[PDB]
Amino acid sequence: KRALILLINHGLERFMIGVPTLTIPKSVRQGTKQWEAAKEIVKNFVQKPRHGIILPDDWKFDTVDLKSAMPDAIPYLTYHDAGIARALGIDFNTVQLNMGVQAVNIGEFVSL
Amino acid sequence: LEGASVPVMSTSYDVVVDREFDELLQGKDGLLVYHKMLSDGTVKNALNYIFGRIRSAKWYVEPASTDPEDIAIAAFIHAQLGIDDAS
Repeated sequence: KRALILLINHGLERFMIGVPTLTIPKSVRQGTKQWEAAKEIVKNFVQKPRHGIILPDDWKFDTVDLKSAMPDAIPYLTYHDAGIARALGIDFNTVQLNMGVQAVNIGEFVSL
Repeated sequence: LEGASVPVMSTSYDVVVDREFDELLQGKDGLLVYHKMLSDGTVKNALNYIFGRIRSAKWYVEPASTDPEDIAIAAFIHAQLGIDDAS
């Protein structure tokens, strides 16, 4: 459950804002004014997405196309939460975990 | 008759040896798997429910007849077991 929460926290940062990529020619190296300008463009795409992007005719700003939708991890979270509450030996009605599964009809001579 | 001339034979065959055919579950290595299955939520839940429902079965000693000797030895072994919780 903890590892899956960290996977969702790493996945939403990709599927909700999109990782930016930017291609420059080889003339620009690190520590230059153009390098700082490219840093400023990427930082403004992350932080202030309303100043827009203004590029020279050689630079190709793009988002990295993951080419797949984000898979629904909610059933896996409910599965491991069901595993915890099942290992504790308690029904899913007292602890609030009854989510779309049917209520108990009559039950047995006693409950769980 | 004289007696039982027929011995209690094994349940063994060429592959199945003593009610088991898997070599992983053959000897005491199967006890390791049976102990590691206690780390499951489903298995421990079912075992806790079944054993707790066994422990609240309302047991009672039933004697042999209505003779006071049978009632005496029944109450004797009832005190030996302690069906009432503590002793």
